[PDB]
Amino acid sequence: SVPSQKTYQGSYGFRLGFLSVACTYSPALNKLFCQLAKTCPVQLWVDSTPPPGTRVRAMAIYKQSQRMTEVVRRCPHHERCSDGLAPPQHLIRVEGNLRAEYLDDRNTFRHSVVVPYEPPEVGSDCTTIHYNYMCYSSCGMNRSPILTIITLEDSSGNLLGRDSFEVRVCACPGRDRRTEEENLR
Ligand SMILES: [Zn+2]
Repeated sequence: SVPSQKTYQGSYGFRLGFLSVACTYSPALNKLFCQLAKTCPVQLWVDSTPPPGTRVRAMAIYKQSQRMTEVVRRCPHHERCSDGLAPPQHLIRVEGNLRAEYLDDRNTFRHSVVVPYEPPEVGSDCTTIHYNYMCYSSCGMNRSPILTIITLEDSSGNLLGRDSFEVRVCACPGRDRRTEEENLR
């Protein structure tokens, strides 16, 4: 199957926000450009606070239809060359959270990383999660574009909200964003 990428704000009005260049986001392209393994601040915005027990899942899928059923995973080189938490095959890691769970779906084999949902930090109207992408889009992904899908879920895994963004993991994020944006224009 293929995970849904349908945007769904849900009952809590859930949606994402985003902040050399380590990571840069293009609203026009709904695309995040980032360097390998670097900190990617992704913001969780809600109109109402979900209850304790709410979880936040991040999963990558291929954007292109001809590769949608394939599991996005690290290339062999990058799986070999770690915090001891993220499985070496997982593309997406969470940085700075002592409660990240790395999961593999029993039937689809897809990877995901989940952390407990936490209300906004002081001085902020959103909750920020720091993600790291462990393989380049060019490796493997081999130039195929991917989407990161973030889902807000209850403790049993039921959907509460969904949002998503394209991601390109690359050596020069700032330059590649300009290139793709100028091309859009
Ligand atoms: Zn790689």
